[PDB]
Amino acid sequence: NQSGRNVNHLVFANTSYEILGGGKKYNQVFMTMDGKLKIKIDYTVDDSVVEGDYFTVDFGKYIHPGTSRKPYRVNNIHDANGRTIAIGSYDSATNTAKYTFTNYVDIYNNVRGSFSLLSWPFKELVTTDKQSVPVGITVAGEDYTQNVIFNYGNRTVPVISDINYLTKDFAEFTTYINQNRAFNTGSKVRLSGQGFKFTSPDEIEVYKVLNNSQFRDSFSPDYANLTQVRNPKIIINSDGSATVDLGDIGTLGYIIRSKPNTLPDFSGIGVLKSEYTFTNNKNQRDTRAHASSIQFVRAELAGFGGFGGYVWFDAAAAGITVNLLDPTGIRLATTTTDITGHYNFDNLTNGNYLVEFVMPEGYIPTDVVFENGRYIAHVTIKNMTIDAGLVSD
Repeated sequence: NQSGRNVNHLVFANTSYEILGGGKKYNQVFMTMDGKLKIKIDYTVDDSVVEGDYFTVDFGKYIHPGTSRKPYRVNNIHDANGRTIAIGSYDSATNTAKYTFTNYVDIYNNVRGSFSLLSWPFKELVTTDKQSVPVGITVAGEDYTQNVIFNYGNRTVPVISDINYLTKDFAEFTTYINQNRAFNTGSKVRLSGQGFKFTSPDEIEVYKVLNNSQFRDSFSPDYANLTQVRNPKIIINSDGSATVDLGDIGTLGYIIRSKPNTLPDFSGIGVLKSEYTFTNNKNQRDTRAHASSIQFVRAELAGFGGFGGYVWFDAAAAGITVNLLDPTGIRLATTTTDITGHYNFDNLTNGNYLVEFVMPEGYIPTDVVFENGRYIAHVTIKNMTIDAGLVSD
């Protein structure tokens, strides 16, 4: 069921891409040098659009909003003064963001603006370095396509590693061993990091390649078709690091898929490195290493919050209109109290909201304010209980 109608045909938009990161100079998204695809949308909305109406952004087959951090989300659209024009929600199943217009469009005419999204490719689709992909998206029912070259910087070296993705609890770390296919003995791999911790060998899996084609450049390999080691010699060190003992591998190539835990209340730059120590072709000890850094963006890692409460007559107050507002007074959502006088709003992005309780004619409450039969309370979400007692005037 819908809050409004599909108004793609009523939203007139122009879209463009900007390559960000360390690969700007090369016209490539450098996936290991902070690279990302920025999508910029300038838009006009027809005056016939009302609150609840929505337009869509279909991200197509190759990219998704957000970058390295899951779950993926889109932001609400605002005007120059921070008033919410549309609520943003993302569905991962269809790879589509929907923007539901607020009562802004009913207050203002000639609604104009622009918003931007940071995007990343699907590493299972965009697999190869220097691969030029037709990044085709649909904005307000209108297709936009531009070729974008992606590069992960996969080298035929003893050791290279990358962070596949990051969640609030863990990251997936991909380590490639002996892509150069040199004769190696006494091969040991050490996995360590800042903001990360290993607690069990269960969060590390070891795979053996049949040939170099299984070394996917995107560092998100096809694990279902890789040969997993049944007996991986894994030891969890006291410092929180882990050591994978591959043994005498010869010319064999290995993939290590690890899931290090995030440290609670960690702030700053997360680091994951793989240290590969071994004995080479000519019986000499060698050590190679590679490190990956990642920003712990809290707002892009936090799930979703919500709040609720009871409304009563100082007896439960049923069917009282409760509006969810942004701090500027724009309505984001509406509800009513149930038979027990309970209301709630869930799946809200972190930040500040206003709760508006609509008073029945001739009723008053009892910081908080009361204006023209409307009791407004401030709420911060990072649950929370907000109640309202009703008294006769």
